[PDB]
Amino acid sequence: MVMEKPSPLLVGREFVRQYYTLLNQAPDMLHRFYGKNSSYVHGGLDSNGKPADAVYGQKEIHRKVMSQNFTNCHTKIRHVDAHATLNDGVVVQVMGLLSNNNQALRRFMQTFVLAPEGSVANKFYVHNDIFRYQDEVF
Amino acid sequence: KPSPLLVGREFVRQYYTLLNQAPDMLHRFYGKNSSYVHGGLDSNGKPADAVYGQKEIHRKVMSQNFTNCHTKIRHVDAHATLNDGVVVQVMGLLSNNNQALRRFMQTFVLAPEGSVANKFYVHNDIFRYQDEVF
Amino acid sequence: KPSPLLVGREFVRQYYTLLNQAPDMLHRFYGKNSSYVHGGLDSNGKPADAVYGQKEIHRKVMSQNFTNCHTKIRHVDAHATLNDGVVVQVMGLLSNNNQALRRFMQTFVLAPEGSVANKFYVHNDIFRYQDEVF
Amino acid sequence: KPSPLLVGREFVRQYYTLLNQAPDMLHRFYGKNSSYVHGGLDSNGKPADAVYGQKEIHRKVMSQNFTNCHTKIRHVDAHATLNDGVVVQVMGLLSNNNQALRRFMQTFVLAPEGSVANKFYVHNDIFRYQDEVF
Amino acid sequence: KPSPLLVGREFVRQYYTLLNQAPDMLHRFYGKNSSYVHGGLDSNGKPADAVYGQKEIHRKVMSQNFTNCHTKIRHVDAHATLNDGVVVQVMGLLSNNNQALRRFMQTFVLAPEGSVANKFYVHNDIFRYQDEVF
Amino acid sequence: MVMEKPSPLLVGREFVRQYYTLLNQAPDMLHRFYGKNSSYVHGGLDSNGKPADAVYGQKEIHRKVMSQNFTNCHTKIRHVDAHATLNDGVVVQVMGLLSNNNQALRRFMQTFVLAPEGSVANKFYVHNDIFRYQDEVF
Amino acid sequence: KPSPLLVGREFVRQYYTLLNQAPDMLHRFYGKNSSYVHGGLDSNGKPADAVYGQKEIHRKVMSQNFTNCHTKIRHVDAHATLNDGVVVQVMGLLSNNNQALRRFMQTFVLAPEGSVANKFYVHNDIFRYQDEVF
Amino acid sequence: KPSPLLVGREFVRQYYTLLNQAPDMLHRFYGKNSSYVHGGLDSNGKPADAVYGQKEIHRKVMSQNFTNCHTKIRHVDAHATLNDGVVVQVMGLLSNNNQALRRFMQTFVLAPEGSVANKFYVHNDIFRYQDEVF
Amino acid sequence: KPSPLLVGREFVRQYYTLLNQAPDMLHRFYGKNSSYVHGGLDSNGKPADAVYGQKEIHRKVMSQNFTNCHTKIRHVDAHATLNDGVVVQVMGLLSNNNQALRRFMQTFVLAPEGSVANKFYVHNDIFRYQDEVF
Amino acid sequence: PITFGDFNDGEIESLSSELLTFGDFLPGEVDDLTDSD
Amino acid sequence: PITFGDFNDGEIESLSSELLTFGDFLPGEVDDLTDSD
Amino acid sequence: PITFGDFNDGEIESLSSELLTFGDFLPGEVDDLTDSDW
Repeated sequence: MVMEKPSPLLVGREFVRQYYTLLNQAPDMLHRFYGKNSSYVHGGLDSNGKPADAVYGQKEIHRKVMSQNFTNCHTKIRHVDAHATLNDGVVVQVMGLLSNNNQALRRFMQTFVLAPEGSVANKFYVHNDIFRYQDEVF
Repeated sequence: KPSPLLVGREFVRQYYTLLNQAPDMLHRFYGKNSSYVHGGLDSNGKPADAVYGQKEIHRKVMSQNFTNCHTKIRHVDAHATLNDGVVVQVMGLLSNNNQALRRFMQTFVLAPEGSVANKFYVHNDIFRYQDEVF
Repeated sequence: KPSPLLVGREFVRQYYTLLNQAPDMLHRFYGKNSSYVHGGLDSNGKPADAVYGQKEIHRKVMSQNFTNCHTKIRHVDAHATLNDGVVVQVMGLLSNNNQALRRFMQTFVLAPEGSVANKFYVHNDIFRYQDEVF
Repeated sequence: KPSPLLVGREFVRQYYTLLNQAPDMLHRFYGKNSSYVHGGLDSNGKPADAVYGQKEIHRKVMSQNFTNCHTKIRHVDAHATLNDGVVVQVMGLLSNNNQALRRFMQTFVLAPEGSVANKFYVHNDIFRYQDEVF
Repeated sequence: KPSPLLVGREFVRQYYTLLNQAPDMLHRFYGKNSSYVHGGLDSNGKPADAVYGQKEIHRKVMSQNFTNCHTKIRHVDAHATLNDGVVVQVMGLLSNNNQALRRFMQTFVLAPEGSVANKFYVHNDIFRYQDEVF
Repeated sequence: MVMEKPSPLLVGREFVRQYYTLLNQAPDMLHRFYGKNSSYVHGGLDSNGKPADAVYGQKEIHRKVMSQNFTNCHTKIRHVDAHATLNDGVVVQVMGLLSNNNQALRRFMQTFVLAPEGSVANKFYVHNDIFRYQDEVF
Repeated sequence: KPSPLLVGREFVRQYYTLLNQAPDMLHRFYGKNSSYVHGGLDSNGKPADAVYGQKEIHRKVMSQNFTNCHTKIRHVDAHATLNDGVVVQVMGLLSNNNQALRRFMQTFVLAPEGSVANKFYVHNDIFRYQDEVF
Repeated sequence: KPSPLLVGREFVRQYYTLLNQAPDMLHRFYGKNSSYVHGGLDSNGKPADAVYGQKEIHRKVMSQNFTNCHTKIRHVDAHATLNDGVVVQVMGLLSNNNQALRRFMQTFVLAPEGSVANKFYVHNDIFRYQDEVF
Repeated sequence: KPSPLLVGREFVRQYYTLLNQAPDMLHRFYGKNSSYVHGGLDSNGKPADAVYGQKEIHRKVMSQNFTNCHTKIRHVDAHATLNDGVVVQVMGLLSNNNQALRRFMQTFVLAPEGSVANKFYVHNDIFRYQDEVF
Repeated sequence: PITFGDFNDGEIESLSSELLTFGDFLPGEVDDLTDSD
Repeated sequence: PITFGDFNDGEIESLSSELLTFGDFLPGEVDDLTDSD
Repeated sequence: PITFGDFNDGEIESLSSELLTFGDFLPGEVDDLTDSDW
């Protein structure tokens, strides 16, 4: 009955579950997860051969997220490992499979950094998101 | 103010050079309140609890016993985080004890020391292989 | 007509492989009005109430958050039960998200279907950990 | 129609009372078509196979020769099953001949007689000591 | 007098099907004075010690506890040896617990049982992965 | 000072060392290792795509060795595992690298079976040899 | 008359050489009235009683199935006794079938026949593995 | 001038990698009139003799039969010594042919070639296991 | 020119005699430029760094405060080195203050004085207790 | 009738029942789902 | 002068000695043998 | 001339003196062809 507060591991696992369920169902609402100074890169590839750079905000990450069509995405998580970091933040490492538009499942590797909003207790926003398919890099 | 990408590249090259060269002094990259989770070390080898502090980090690294761990870094991504911190996630191929080349991900969260400018220490170090999952 | 041991062993293999690979597809193992505990504990520190109906079983299965749920089968015992059912007692170890392996027991009651022969739907699925009670 | 939880609890109490008060009449709990295994090992190390039939069950009980067996039922969970049957999963400690307690996992399957109300017979009995298989 | 190639193919298909299906009954293939050596389990897992007899062979096989071990046979070479024995050397991809496919060599030396014609038992069984050596 | 008899592990290791040292230095003399009923395959590949068949004698072992024309071979044994078998014989499993004429190091897998001649104690001959490159199999 | 120390040392090396290479011919060392015990155990756990007579000694030796016994002799102490006989005290390690070495304690007493010079036979042989009686 | 700590560490890394990969090329580490005691107990029960010259060093190295020799360096200590030499004491674990890891030490005395910069040849190489002595 | 084996053996005996008989004058075995380490641990757990200079060696010995050091020298191996110098490698057990024995590993480097015939001084001293590092 | 150990012809071939299905899964649909994924 | 932990500028660079050779092996020849076969 | 049992003297070393060889090679025959280089 002792309420306590969520551990970093449980927080990270809950965030992974919430993030990928929302992405699979309503990708357009994904932009609500991030913040004003939230850096985001999601398996990009520019017209040069090197991985794409990262966005550093809200409007432009929403624009990127619309740029990727992100329809009927199926995700299969093989590894979520979370730990505590500076300012009660949680650093999360995720590995698994992702498939967009019902294509073949491709191996993805990702790193989240969640930070507290401060004013509201037990509220976290995605300060950092680093996602790469290990097929356009390996 | 150094660039987050620049500091990420510098740290990755320095950390892996030291790891290949002198694994004993690997703990010098960390400090107090530094989380170190790396691979799996148990009777079954699956569960490996993270250790905290320079003493425990050095003990864990020595228990691992990296011997000529050749690393071929394929991708480094470094970004900004809280307290003007730097988070660096790296993709590469790691082969220790002259074994097979294996894929891995290492994610560091680096915190500034605060005393000296352009000084950082490994606050969080999460390592994972590719064969251990999937 | 196959052996009850045959049916139990094959179901154990299929269930504990599909649990690791695609846990979201487990709901297709059960049928209408099937009991599925697997809670272990609840908010009041008590064995969770059974959830009935494929929708409820799927919801609870998704809530459990099985990621790379490894299973270490120590023993599987299958016996014939009423209405050409099969009762399977599976004991072993389970590790979710590559955590520490915990001892577990599971009781399966698989009822057949008068329509399709050699087809079984899990009428009862009871799961418990050893540590949560001892 | 009493609740399956109460049915299973009452049966567990009566069975573990007769395990030591009077093991001679333990076979009266089992029906003609009934499976029984109580955690045996053979020369090769595989757990002993179940026996069938009330008389074979009685003979196996006598071979086990329970002498003042002491029980501590850590957990019991009963649920509904085919033909209003009940499946009971019990976890606890059993000590034979006043010796050290041993952890055990058990599954009972009780099927109604169909002759008189609220009467059950042990269709299935699966008992397993933890240390023997784990 | 069955062909050595024929008996090698029959044994390889039978052994791997049983291994994928019923790991518990794997010991049945062996007998007395039979040497079984595999990947090996220890504090570190490096020292792979041979075990003899059905008792130890079953214990070691259950300790390795193959679960849905999928085997894709790439090559089989069967030849004649002393006492009209058959020596089998097998290449394939073995994926245990739904891990990745890993190359391996399994070398069997089969001896005739003597009493029943066209009956063989695994006298020597040497298993060696690829990644752990190279 | 107790003389004793060599263990199967030591016998197999010594045989592997002798086999590959002789082969690297004087391949033409390798024919002496075998016996009248010595089945032998060595990384064969006929003009069909399937691995070659076996040879079971001295004269054909000789001509076969001259057929593969071993010159200045560089072998690197990575694993040798020996065990006792029927009639005091020893079954040996070998894995490693083999390069002929200074070509690329090829992954090789081999199985020897050594049997006692009988007349002179502690004397063996290679009853069985199964050698295959992983490249021509995998 | 040679030194009893040398006599005992040479007998020790010859005896273990024959115990390893040709255990069938070990009986030739023993004589009509000789005692043998080689660290056996019975059901009750008392060490096996010694046997007598060359033929019964040979039978027991063969039943012991000495297969490629590897022995390291830590200490030999030979001294004079009755009728120019020699008592030999041996401490060492012995392993059959290439298992792990087991520490052993041994006492020989050899007696000259009186027919030809410098000829001895094993009057008594007492052998005990340390881990079985300590 | 490189620090002795650096020269010793580099030599340890190169030596214990080349020992694993290409043992036949170890003979080129040494030079004329160099001592190489690597070995153990001889027939006369004495420390292995020193082999001098690349001819005897290579012959002894090939006699040792270093197959897949795995090394875990517990500690490396380097100290400057006479004639601007380096003395390195390396303690750790060694396993030949993937066998059990045994504790060992090695003492290297490295002398610098007469007319070249940063070039060392091992003048002395003394190796000892722990079990062979204690 | 006495043999290096005898030189090293005599020095070992004298050094371990003065280690307990009179540790006050142990500093006399070293010169102006001598390295000394005797198995120490720091706060971080790395082995203690060696010291240099005769006076610093004397200080370190006094800090170690050897009181009646009982030493059992299991193995000594002395061999030639640069300009008639000798390298000694010693393994054994050492216990100070009449406490429990501890396994130890040591390397001495003795360089001739060049002014007095058959004069040696400890250029280098490396001592490591097994428990602290392994 | 070439069997091995304490086996006769019939046991493991019947112990490998490919026709057995559970739930609504089509025969082998679960297997394929696990393989190559 | 961007360093990490406690290092100053370049002690690790000094500890990385690429010009050091042992025996007659050419600089980096050993690394070549161990990495590329 | 110390002897034990009914064994002839020296026949013990005769039986246990055979060295481990291979093929039809004499003892150590393979080595000298091998040891023709550095």
